[PDB]
Order: sequence, then C-alpha cells, then structure tokens
Amino acid sequence: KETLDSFMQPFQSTLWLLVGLSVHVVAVMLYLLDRFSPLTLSSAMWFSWGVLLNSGIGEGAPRSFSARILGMVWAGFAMIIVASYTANLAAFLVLDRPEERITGINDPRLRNPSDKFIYATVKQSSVDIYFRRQVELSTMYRHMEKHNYESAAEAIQAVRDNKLHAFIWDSAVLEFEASQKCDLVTTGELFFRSGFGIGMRKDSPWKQNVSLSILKSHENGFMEDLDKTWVRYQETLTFENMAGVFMLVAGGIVAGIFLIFIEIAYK
Amino acid sequence: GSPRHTVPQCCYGFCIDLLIKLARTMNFTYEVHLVADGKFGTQERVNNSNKKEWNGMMGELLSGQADMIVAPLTINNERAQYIEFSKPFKYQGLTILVKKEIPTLDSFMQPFQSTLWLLVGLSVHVVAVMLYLLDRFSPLTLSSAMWFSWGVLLNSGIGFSARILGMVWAGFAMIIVASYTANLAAFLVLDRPEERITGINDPRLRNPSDKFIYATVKQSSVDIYFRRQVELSTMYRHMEKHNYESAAEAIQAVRDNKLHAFIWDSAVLEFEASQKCDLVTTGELFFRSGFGIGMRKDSPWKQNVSLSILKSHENGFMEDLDKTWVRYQETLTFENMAGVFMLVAGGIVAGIFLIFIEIAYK
Amino acid sequence: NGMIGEVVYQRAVMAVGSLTINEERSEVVDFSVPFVETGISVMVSRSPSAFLEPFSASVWVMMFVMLLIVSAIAVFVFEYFSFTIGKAIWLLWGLVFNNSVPVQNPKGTTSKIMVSVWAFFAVIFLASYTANLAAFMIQEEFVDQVTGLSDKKFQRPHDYSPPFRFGTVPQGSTERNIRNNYPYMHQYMTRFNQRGVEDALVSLKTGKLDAFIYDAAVLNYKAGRDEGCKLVTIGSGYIFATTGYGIALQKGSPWKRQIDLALLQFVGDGEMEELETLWLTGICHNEKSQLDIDNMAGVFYMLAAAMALSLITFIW
Amino acid sequence: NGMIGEVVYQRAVMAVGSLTINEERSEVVDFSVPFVETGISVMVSRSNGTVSPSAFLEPFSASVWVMMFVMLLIVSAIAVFVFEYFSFTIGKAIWLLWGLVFNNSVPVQNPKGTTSKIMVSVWAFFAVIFLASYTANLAAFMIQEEFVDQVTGLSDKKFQRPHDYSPPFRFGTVPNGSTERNIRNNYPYMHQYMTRFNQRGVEDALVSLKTGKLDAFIYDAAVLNYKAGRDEGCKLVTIGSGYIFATTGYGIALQKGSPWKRQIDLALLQFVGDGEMEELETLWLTGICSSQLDIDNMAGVFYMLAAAMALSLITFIW
Ligand SMILES: *[C@@H]1O[C@H](CO)[C@@H](O[C@@H]2O[C@H](CO)[C@@H](O)[C@H](O)[C@H]2NC(C)=O)[C@H](O)[C@H]1NC(C)=O
Ligand SMILES: *[C@@H]1O[C@H](CO)[C@@H](O)[C@H](O)[C@H]1NC(C)=O
Ligand SMILES: *[C@@H]1O[C@H](CO)[C@@H](O)[C@H](O)[C@H]1NC(C)=O
Ligand SMILES: *[C@@H]1O[C@H](CO)[C@@H](O)[C@H](O)[C@H]1NC(C)=O
Ligand SMILES: *[C@@H]1O[C@H](CO)[C@@H](O)[C@H](O)[C@H]1NC(C)=O
Repeated sequence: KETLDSFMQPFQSTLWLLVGLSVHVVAVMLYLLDRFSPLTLSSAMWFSWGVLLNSGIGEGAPRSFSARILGMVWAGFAMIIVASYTANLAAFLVLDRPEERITGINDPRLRNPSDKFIYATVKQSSVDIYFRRQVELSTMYRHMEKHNYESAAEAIQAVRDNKLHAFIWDSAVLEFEASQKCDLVTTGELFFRSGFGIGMRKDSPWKQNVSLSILKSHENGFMEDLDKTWVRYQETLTFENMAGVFMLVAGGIVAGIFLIFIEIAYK
Repeated sequence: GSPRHTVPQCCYGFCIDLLIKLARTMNFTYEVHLVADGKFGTQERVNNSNKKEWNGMMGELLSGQADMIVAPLTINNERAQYIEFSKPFKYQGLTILVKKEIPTLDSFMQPFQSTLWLLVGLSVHVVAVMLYLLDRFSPLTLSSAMWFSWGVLLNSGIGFSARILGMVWAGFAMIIVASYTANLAAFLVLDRPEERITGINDPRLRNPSDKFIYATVKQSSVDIYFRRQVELSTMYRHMEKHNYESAAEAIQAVRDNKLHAFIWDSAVLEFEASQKCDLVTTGELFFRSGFGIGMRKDSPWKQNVSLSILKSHENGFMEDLDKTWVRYQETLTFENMAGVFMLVAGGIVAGIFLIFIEIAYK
Repeated sequence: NGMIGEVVYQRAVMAVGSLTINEERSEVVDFSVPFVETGISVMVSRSPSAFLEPFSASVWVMMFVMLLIVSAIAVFVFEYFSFTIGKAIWLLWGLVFNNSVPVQNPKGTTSKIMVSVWAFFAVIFLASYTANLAAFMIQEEFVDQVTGLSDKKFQRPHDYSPPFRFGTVPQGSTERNIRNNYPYMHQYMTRFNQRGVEDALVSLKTGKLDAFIYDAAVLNYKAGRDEGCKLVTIGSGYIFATTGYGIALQKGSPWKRQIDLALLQFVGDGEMEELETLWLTGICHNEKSQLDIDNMAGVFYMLAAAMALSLITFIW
Repeated sequence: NGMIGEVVYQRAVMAVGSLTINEERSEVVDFSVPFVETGISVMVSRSNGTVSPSAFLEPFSASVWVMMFVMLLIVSAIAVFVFEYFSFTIGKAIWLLWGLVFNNSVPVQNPKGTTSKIMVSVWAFFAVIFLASYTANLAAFMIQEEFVDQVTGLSDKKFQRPHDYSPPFRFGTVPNGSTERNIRNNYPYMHQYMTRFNQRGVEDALVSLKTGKLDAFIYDAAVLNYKAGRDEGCKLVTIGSGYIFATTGYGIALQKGSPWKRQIDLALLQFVGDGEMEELETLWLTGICSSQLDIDNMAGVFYMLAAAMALSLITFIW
C-alpha cells in the first residue's frame, strides 16, 4: 500500500494569475481614483500588495476619501480567500485516504482475479493443499499454481520489486519483516488461527518427555524470553512539500536582487 | 378496545387508488370492507383436537367471506403452499426504528475551561510585571507597558531584549490560540453515531438486557419468518411479552420512549422518519421481500389481474404514486453565535460601566 | 430469438438463466416467482454555490447591529474629549478581519479596550468559521447532473453546450421498454448505438461515453468491482421501472408450483442472503478537487456590484 | 476437586468443556490437541484519556533551523546594503522579520530602497503558507486517536509495588484457580499482594471494576474479549493481544488409555481444517472496533516558560 501540496506549480493557471491580474487592475483603478482626487504610483502598489500581503507592513494611508470602500472590500475579499484556501487545503490533506487493502480472503476482486492482483504461495506448501481441499478455493488455487515460488525470500523480493501484489503468509513473521523492512505492510484481517509445533516421529516414549518439556517451556516465561529474542524486538513534512517552495523563493530572491540592480542603475 | 362493533367510514391511500385503477382496467365492481381483527393471521392452534388453523385475513378469505385481499402482504412460502398468490408488485425489505439525534454550547469561554485561560492571563500579567521591572532595572510608562502587553497579546492595538522576549511570548500565545482553533475544529468534526448496534447478528442483541426493549406486531408474517429461524428463541421470548396489535401501538410506544427497536418494512418508517427526525431507520437491507395481492386459487380473475398489474408496471403509475407521499418529504453559523453574542454584549455593557467609573475618576 | 426462440418453439424446456420480465414474454411463457430485486438504473462517472447568503443569513444582521453599536461607542469616545468621526467604519471593519489595516495609533483607552474585546471576538469567530468550513467539507454530498428520467436534458441536448451520450445493447428488452415509454428517446438513442456491455465499460473508462442504462443490481455489482470507485449510479433505483427476475417455464408446465415453493424456501432462510453475500461485491459504499467555481464567481458578481456602488459614490 | 476429581477417579470420561492446561494435569491424564488461542490478560479501569498533544517535529525536525538563521542573516545583510544606499535597524530587521511571522510586529521606519519591502512580502507569503501548514498539521493530528495505558506489560513497576507510584491500587484473581497456581509458580510477591485483595465471582468482579470496588483483575484473554464484545458502553479494551502473556490453548483431557483420542484429534483437525471453526468463532466471538485536552501542551508551556526565564537570566546578568 505504497508531495508538492499543489499550491501554484502543480495547479493550473487559475488562482495565481487570477489574483495577480486582479490586484493589478485594483491597483491601477485605485491609482486612477487617486488621479481624480476629491512615487505615488509606487505607494499605491505598496498599499495594494500590503493589503494582499495580510501579514503586517509599515505603511500609511493614502488619499482614499472614496478609495477606502474598494480597499476594505478587497481586504475582506483577500482574507476570506486565504481563509477558505487554508481550510480546504487542510481538509484536503486530512481526507486524502483511498482504499489500499484487500480485507482478507473474502474479496470478490480476488475471487475473480486479473493481471494486477498477483497473489501466490510457496511451491509445495501445505497451505496449497489446505486450499485445494476446501470447497470454494478453486479459482485462487488456479491463480496461485501458475507462479509458485521456491523460497519465501523469492516472494519477499518479488513483492518488493512489484512482481507480486499479495502473499499468504504467517502473521507474526510478516510483522517481524514489517519491523525489519517498513515498506512491506500487510492487511488487517486474520484467518487460519492455528498452532505450530515440531515435526516428530510416531509414538515414542522420549516424544512424551519432549512434549512435556515443551509444556514446561509453556508454563514459565521462556516463551516470553523467546519473544524477547525475536518477536518483541521491533524496529506537512516540508522536505518535499516546502523544499521546492524555498528553491523557487531563493530564485525569486536572486531575480529580485537583479531587478534592484536594474532599479539602482535606473535611479 | 371493542368487543364487536361495525361502522362505515372512508378508506383511501395507496391500494384503494390501485383498486380504482384496476376497476378502470378490468371490468368489475367492488365490495370494500376491513379485516375483523388487527392481525395478519398466523397458523395458531384451535382450542381442541391438536390442530393448527389460520385466521385473520386467511380466515376471512377461505370462508368465502372475502374475494381479494388487496394488501401488500409479506408473501412467504407457507401461505403460498395453500392458495395462489399474485405477482409481487413491491420490492421492500426490513429495517429497525430507533430514537437517535439527541444533541450547542460549543465551549467558547463559559462552557470552555477558564482555569487555563486564567493561567494564561496571570502568566502574561507576570510577564508584563517582569518586563516593567526590567524597564526599572534598565541597562504612564507602567500603563503603556500593560497596554502594549495586552495589545500584542491580542494582536491588535499595537503602538531591547525585553521586547524580544515579549515577542517570543506573543508567538507562543499565537501557538496557544492556534491550538485553541484546532480544539474548536475538533469539537465539530463528528457527532456520536450508532448508540445502538444495528447488526442483527450482534451477540449483544442475541443476549439482551432489561434496557433492550424491542417488540413486534402480534401474529404477523415477520413472526412466522422468525419462527422458521432455528436460533431466534430469545428474541421470540422477548417480543412475545410485548406483542402489539397495530403498528400504531408501536409508533406510540417508541413515540413515548418505551421502545428501542422494531422490525418493520422500509418505506413506511422512511415516511415516519420524514414525519419525525428522531425516529431513525437503519441501513441494513435484510430480507428483501416481495409484496403482492392476496389471492384465491385458480381463478378467471387471477391471470387477467396479474397481467393488469404487469401492464401497470411499465408506466409511471407506482412512480407518481411514490411522488404523492413516498417521495414527498416533510454545525451551521446559527449554533455557535447566540451565547457568544449575549456574553459579548454583556461584557460590552459591563465595560462601558467601568469606563463610566474611570471617567468619573479621570 | 434466443431463449424465447428456444422455449416457445419447444427446443428448450425453461430458462433457468436470468431473464427480464415484461408483457409479451409473460404472454408466451410463464415466469416463476421473483427471486431478486433487479430493476433498471443509470451509471455515470465521477464528478457549493455561495457562502454568504445561505450561511451568513441571520448572524450577518447581529454582526452589523454590534458593528453600529461599537461605531457609536467610538464616535462618543472621540467626541467626548484625529479623524475618526465618520472614518470609524473603515477602521472598525478592518479590525473585524484584522487585515493589519493602517489606521491610527490608538490613544483612547476605551477605544483600545473595545478593540481588544472585538479582536478577541474576531479571533474566536475566525476559529468558529474555520471549524464551520471543516464541518462543511466533512458533510460532503455528491450531486448529479441528471436526477430525473423526465429531464430537460432528456428532451434536447441543446439544453447545454456539451451534448452528453448514453446507450444500451442492441435488440435488448431495455430498448423495448424505452420504446414502450418514449419513441423520441429511442430516436435520440439511435444516434447513440453501441454493441457490447464491456465495450460500453471501456467507453466509460476511457471517456468515450457519458452515461449508460442497464439493470440495477448488475450495475451495482459492476460498481462494487469498479477500479477505484470511478463509476457511481444515479441513486439506487428511484425513478426506474423496478422489475424483477424469474424462471420462465412453459404455459402448462407441472413443475411451476414446486419450483415456486422451492424458491420461496430458498429466499426466506438466509440461503439467498448467503448467496448474495458471496456473489455481490460492495466495497464502493456511499458518502466517501481544490478549485471551487461558483463561490468566487458569486463574490465576483458582488464585486461588480461594488464597482457600481463605487461609480455611484464617485459621480456624487 | 471438580472435573479432575470426576475424571481421574473414573466417575467421568473426559471434560468436553473448557479446561486449563498445566504440567500436573498432563501427568495425571492426557489432553487432546488445542483448537483455540486463549491466553491470559489483565483488565484495568482505563478511564478517559487524551490523544497526547505533546509537541510537533514534522515540519522542521531540528534541521530547517539553520535555514531560518541563514535567511534572517541574508535579510539583515541586504537591509544593511539598503542602509548603505540610504538608522538603527541593523540587527532589528531580524526582530521585525520574526515578529512578522506572527503578524503583530511593531513597524520600524522602512526605507525607500524597497528591497526590504520585497523580501518582507516574500517572507510574509511564506509565513502565510507556514501558518496554513501548521493549522493543517493541527487538523491532521485529530485523525488518529489513542489514549495511553497505565500498564506497559507483565514486567510493570506497578505490578511490583504500587507504593513506588503516588496512587496505590488493587488487583484480584479468581479464587482457587490455575491462574493462581501460575502466579505462585512465577511471582510469589504477586500472590502475597493478591491474597488480601480476593473476590468471589467473575461477573461480580466485573461489577466491582465498573462500580469502583476493584481496580485490576487477571483472567483469560479471549473470554474477556467476549466480555468486551458484550460490554455495555464498551469502555474496556484490554492491553495487547496476549503478547506479554501466557498464550496457551484449550483442550480435552482424556483418560490415560482411551482409544478415542486419535479419532477426537482427527475430528478437531477436520473442524479446524475446513473453516467451520472460523464459523463458530464468528458466531460466538463478535465485537466492535474536551475543553481541556491540552494536558501535554501545558508541559510545552512549562518548558517554554522555563526557557524564557533562563534566557531572561542570561540577558539580565550581562
Ligand atoms: C520421562 O521423564 C520422566 C521424568 O524424568 C520419567 O518419569 C518418572 O521419572 C522418575 C525419575 O526417573 C521416576 O521415579 C518415575 O517412576 C517415572 N514415572 C514414570 C512416568 O514412569 C520417565 O522415566 C521418562 N521417560 C522416558 C524414558 O523418556
Ligand atoms: C370492458 O373492458 C374493455 C377493455 O377494452 C372495454 O370494452 C370497456 O372498457 C369495458 N366494457 C364494458 C363492459 O363496460
Ligand atoms: C382455547 O380456549 C382456552 C380458554 O381458556 C385457552 O386457555 C386455550 O389456550 C385456547 N386454545 C387455543 C390455543 O385455541
Ligand atoms: C383475460 O380475460 C379473457 C376473458 O376472460 C381471457 O380469455 C384471457 O385469457 C385473459 N388474458 C388475456 C391473455 O387476455
Ligand atoms: C477456596 O478453597 C478453600 C479451601 O479451604 C475453601 O475453603 C474456599 O471456600 C474456596 N473458595 C472459593 C470460593 O473458591
């Protein structure tokens, strides 16, 4: 089941060009209202981009005897835009969770699989015979028999290299491998809750004391000690989101310093 | 209610106009009367002879005292083993009626905990006193320092390391109010849904308590469908203590908060949910049943009537009959404003009174 | 043709496979009891108006009432004891938002107290409005373009500048049902003819088809197995025929009563429900962009009205 | 006593009901194969908790701080360059620029060189999107929910002695049970502190846990999972799933010398080996799943107040 926040560069030319041309037209018509008075152009541009700035700037108030109404409308306009933008970007990055799992054997997409849901088992596995006995596992048996693998490490490398897409395996081993390799994430449901013992001979008197020694390991905390050996020991980021943001900010800073060189050469 | 009494009254609704449409289609007259009891009629034992008999609508039909049961009857297997049934016109399932949607104060200042708010106020007070002491130990000045502290605290009305630490505290307070904004956002993310588990296979429903009061209609086909089911002895013994004659009895019982669950048809309780919003249905569509017309045996008015219903299926007859009353139905800015407006108005009145006091002194 | 050409011509006994039920098919053979709720439905693909008039309906009034009260307070404070007589409106409504509006250095103590109280009120109102927009995004409805069989779009595709498209399989019973409802709908569907079911599925996935008409539960199954829940029906069979499926036996077949009782046994015990659980995928449930269009356009219309008001105040 | 006294003294054949497994029962009779994974578990009070709003390390993670310092130094250096083109905002430009992060800085007299205004506009748009991302992280923090548990596991310090912590508590078991035998074979001090805190009935112990007559209890795992699957209110979810517990099974104790044993084992492995045991577990085990939530934000208030007092001491001594 495995970036740039879509601010201006992944999003198309609606919001940035719209706000830029809008504040341009607003600044031009308010400076033309300043012409019809009932570095003044630079002061009007500073006032317009300070209202669009909405974070604090050491500016005054120009001759706005009738421009103040359009200025306050544009100010409330800009703040309700940036408030709605903050709200829906946050709510966009909250509910951005699609369906990226199988939910167990009861999946009709796996009852009738295709070339995408690649699931298989180990070659000559007891789970294969366990599914071959049962009454409805015929299509999954025909799907798994095509790509049986020798070792489980082959299955791990195949599902790591996107050759597989699902694999039936014991749960705690997959939890240990998820602790080791964090890219391998299983599903949530659990099935075939079974017991695993030791492959033994027929009825032997030493076999009885072997089973009693296993029970002696059960009654004390030595099973928990074996869990301490293997089972218990497990193992808005703005580094892809706001990193290229700072790259374009630094490029804009270099270009703005170049424009300041142009302005000082002009004046 | 009554031992035996009969009055002529007015009947209308769905199946009445359906019979009018049939009389427009097929040439026949009517004799419209009501069922004697308030039961569908189950296969109950008669008082002797160890024999079970049907009654109710079947008891009125099989006696020759009825010709056609024009009613959306739950067509089961058992009643079709005896007499012939028509084609089911209605496809309708089962649902559970509960009493949900019980909510406001929104935790702004007075429903919000003012202990940490007074802690923030005393903290910025101690910070302002300490910065005035650093002004005294320099390497309306007190009033200017207090006004600057309480103005930068609220980010409005704002006119060397002391101001640096004060602006550290100001950004810290903006972190505080951003956490407050997130807390008020988390206040209105979700409600409390599913106070009763709607799962029919819930072991909490299989072993109920004294609070779980669920009932059914006395002697219905739903009771027969439960009687077939081989593991429904517990709910049968529960609902037999609360056998209800009419469905309006269950409507009045859950209306007075005496019931908690009721197995019933879907669209009826959907229309009752349109009536009252606290009467809430469920979404589990189980036992998708077919409702037709109660009919006799092999009859010349059987196949013609079935073909008439089939001819009625193609047009929008059931469509605009659903448009009559079935389709016909009958957080925001307003919740989080009222007590806020009243508290801010009272604070403004008290502040103006304190300004009268201060101008009377100054 | 087909199963009707096999059973009625007595080369087949009955149609145990699925079959639609209508007038003349019931005239030629006898169907069984309905065992599944399969009407008809329309499949379409994936994909607010304003935020001031419905939402800020009556809060707007009390905000203006308290704004006039606080403005009268500021006028009385300035007139008790340098330009805040009529210019308190711009200052006060800039401090409504706290847009860092450059107005004046506040020397009035009562003015600073009222500005502090109103700024705290503005912060908590901004928090409440962000929570309102969050709950508005949580309450996420998905409206459709067509919510009616008697649509004005279903009368002429010149109703809107892109004409949409929808068809069925040829020589089908659904075509006969449409021709028994509207011949003009068949005339518009004549230009929208296509052959295959999965061919229409490929046309819906690639975008070579707008809408599609088929049965209800089969399209529900197709939407359950839909890759990414890209295809959602219009409703759940509201403005449709609401028919069913049966087993068409011959007129006079003695097996009809036993098969009907067997189907009534198979439905009313959870066996049919077990088969529906086994054979219907339902992962795509209900109630599950970054650029709205109508809201800022309506604010643009109010902005054009503000241009008109600015012109009125400029000429006089 | 009980079923062991019935079977071993040949008044009963076998116990079909659920039976615990230990060494002495395997010595006196013979168990069957296990079929269900039922260990032990501990039920606690587990009152109302929060989602622990401790801090945030997602945007910066103690690596973007150098970028903040470098960008402040560049802003101050170009402010010095504009001052060279143009009287006290050499280092104070950094103060104004970080005051405009939280949009309430005192406006120092800005030069007409306009370069400072451009970089203030760029940093101000960056502060707008930074506060937007901060509120977005605060909104995304609401998605998960988890309240911490008072017991880490079987090696708890609270399991050692509740005098080590400031509230003392209590814990009981079933009387005369094999769980008590497992305690006395593993932890004698647990039996010592459990003997004075005994109880009578399992549902009675549940009522004692609800009404407040008991704090903790030790029982089997899946039976308490079933009790949570019938719990009124569902306020009790046990810690873990048998990971720090015994994790034993349930079997059928047959008499030593019964020919039924292999047939019963084949029947149990047939009942498991077809999904019918899964059907029985589905039928008999089925369950579901504030104004002062800032109990860890106030720890951040404590640390920031201590850092503010320390920096005030540093700026005051010199
Ligand atoms: C299995 O181990 C047990 C324990 O050592 C043995 O059983 C008992 O052993 C003790 C000590 O040798 C004797 O006093 C008892 O008489 C034994 N009882 C039984 C069950 O006979 C047992 O001998 C061992 N069996 C083997 C050889 O594996
Ligand atoms: C009987 O029905 C037929 C339907 O075509 C038609 O002749 C007329 O409606 C009816 N005639 C009588 C007997 O009124
Ligand atoms: C018949 O009547 C008697 C009157 O007491 C009643 O007890 C009995 O249950 C009735 N039998 C049935 C079930 O018809
Ligand atoms: C309807 O009624 C007529 C006259 O009773 C009968 O002959 C016919 O079979 C029925 N149905 C049809 C096919 O019209
Ligand atoms: C536990 O065992 C003792 C043995 O004397 C007995 O007296 C007591 O009643 C038992 N308690 C219970 C309730 O198990």
